[PDB]
Amino acid sequence: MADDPSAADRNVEIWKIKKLIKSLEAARGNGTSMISLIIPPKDQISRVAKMLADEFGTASNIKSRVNRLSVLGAITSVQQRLKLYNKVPPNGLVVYCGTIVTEEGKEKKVNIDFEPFKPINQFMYFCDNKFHTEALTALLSDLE
Repeated sequence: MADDPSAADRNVEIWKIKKLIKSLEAARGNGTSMISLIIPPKDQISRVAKMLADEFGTASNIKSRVNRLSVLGAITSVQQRLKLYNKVPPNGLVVYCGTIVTEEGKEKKVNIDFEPFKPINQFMYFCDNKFHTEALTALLSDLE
């Protein structure tokens, strides 16, 4: 009972974003590392892929291959995505890459990338062992 086929993307981000930040913050598992990058209109796709490129070479210094493979594997997975959207959208291109496993011993490959309904403040970095979502938990909190 939706409205339009293409417009669906609009109504989606609505309940998709709110549930996203609510899910990520809940995401838990062994010692892993997630990825959270955003390409706002006040920046260039080269900047995001640039600041990440450096974080990669330094991530290989990690003692625990687990995290290293989580930070590097995610950076490369997303890096290939940004190269697809050479253009910088206003809603900011968000990207999520990580792997969380529950007590059941089942891993979960985090793969998400799309343009939300709200604009992105600016270039934001992600933290290890925790999802980085300020503009998300903020906006959704303010508006609703």
